[PDB]
Amino acid sequence: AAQTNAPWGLARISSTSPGTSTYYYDESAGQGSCVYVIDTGIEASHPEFEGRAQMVKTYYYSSRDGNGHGTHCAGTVGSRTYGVAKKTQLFGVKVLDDNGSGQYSTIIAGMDFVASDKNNRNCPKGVVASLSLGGGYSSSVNSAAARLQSSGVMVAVAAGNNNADARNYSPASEPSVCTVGASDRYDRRSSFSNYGSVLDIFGPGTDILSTWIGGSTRSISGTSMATPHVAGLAAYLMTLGKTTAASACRYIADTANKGDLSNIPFGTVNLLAYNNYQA
Repeated sequence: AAQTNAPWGLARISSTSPGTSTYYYDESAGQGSCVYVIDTGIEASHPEFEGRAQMVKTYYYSSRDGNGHGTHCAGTVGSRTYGVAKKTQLFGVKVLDDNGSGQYSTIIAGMDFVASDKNNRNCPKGVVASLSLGGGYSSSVNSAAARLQSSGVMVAVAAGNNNADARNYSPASEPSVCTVGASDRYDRRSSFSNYGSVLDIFGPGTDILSTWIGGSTRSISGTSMATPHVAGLAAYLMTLGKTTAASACRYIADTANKGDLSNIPFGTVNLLAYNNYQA
């Protein structure tokens, strides 16, 4: 399938070259997979979600996304126009308040919630969790992400926006999850993207157009935007039967575009997420 005039990041993930604007992908489109977006919530009523998004948990007075960040990330996972996996089921877990902040204890509870809640959902092709969040190093936060991954969920986490080594941030520094850095439309490391040995993969993260609250759209930048590209890609590849939750990060790294990014520091992988779809 071909989506013309797609956001640059979608075009990038199905291309061996930067500078194109059509997204190519298998029509299965993540059907039968599920992606949890652990964030500020999701505006499930947005027409871009086509009824495929729902809130399943909040730790606050509302499950509504009063911020926009979670809606944007969910849109990159699975919205009809802005999403990688256009037929996946999206589940919102609101661990971040409407200012975008959340206590680590609430974030940990949200991860353990997903590990159990997947047993209440129909996801025959597999389960992914997208975590566009993080703070300073915490062994307990890393351990929660490790448990979620161990439970059979492909966990994708943002590397962080400190232009520094991700070893000092969590859950970015957890070895067993998929830590995602950000690139721009010219295949440069995004100027804010963290780096280091713990990174597994880069995805599009600078000037990413997606859904926003109020039934709107907007373009924003961050490793928070790269993460859902990888989460959606994992769901898409699991639906195709090409990988599993336990091995999807390594498979994405195996099949990535290699050596094509600039300003990647020595010792950080030079790997850009790629669907290898042959139309």
